[PDB]
Amino acid sequence: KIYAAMMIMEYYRQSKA
Amino acid sequence: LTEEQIAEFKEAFSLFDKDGDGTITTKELGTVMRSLGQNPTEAELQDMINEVDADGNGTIDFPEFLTMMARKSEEEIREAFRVFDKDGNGYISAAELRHVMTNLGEKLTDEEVDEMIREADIDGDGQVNYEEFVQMM
Ligand SMILES: [Ca+2]
Ligand SMILES: [Ca+2]
Ligand SMILES: [Ca+2]
Ligand SMILES: [Ca+2]
Repeated sequence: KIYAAMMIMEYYRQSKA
Repeated sequence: LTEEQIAEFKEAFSLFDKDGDGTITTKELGTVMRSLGQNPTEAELQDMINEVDADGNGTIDFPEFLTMMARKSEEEIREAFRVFDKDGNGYISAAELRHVMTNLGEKLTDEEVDEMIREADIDGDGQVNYEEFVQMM
């Protein structure tokens, strides 16, 4: 469960920079 | 585990840790889950923290986040895919991707959105299927 949010966020950071 | 990976996870940890105090509370996990279209209960949010918790002190600090991020899977990727695929048809359209992204704290113009889709889109149909989603995650 919590790891899915973790990777969506990693993708999100990877995308903002 | 490389200095570059450690650095990324640290920058990732920050996005959860809103007040920048160096701890993820259930309050902040709840903010994250909600802008991802979920609605967990305070005990569901407490269950997710125990998954990472090493001390038993109710919060995630960075070394605990790193342990988890490092330890690690098909289930979790599908779970992430489902956050994006709101109508459940098996494809992430540009509307759905835009929608999730703004909820996290962007406003992208249509051309920014299409850029992101173009980056992910292997077969050129202008939507992201699951095979393509693994690739971008
Ligand atoms: Ca905090
Ligand atoms: Ca702790
Ligand atoms: Ca869809
Ligand atoms: Ca496609």
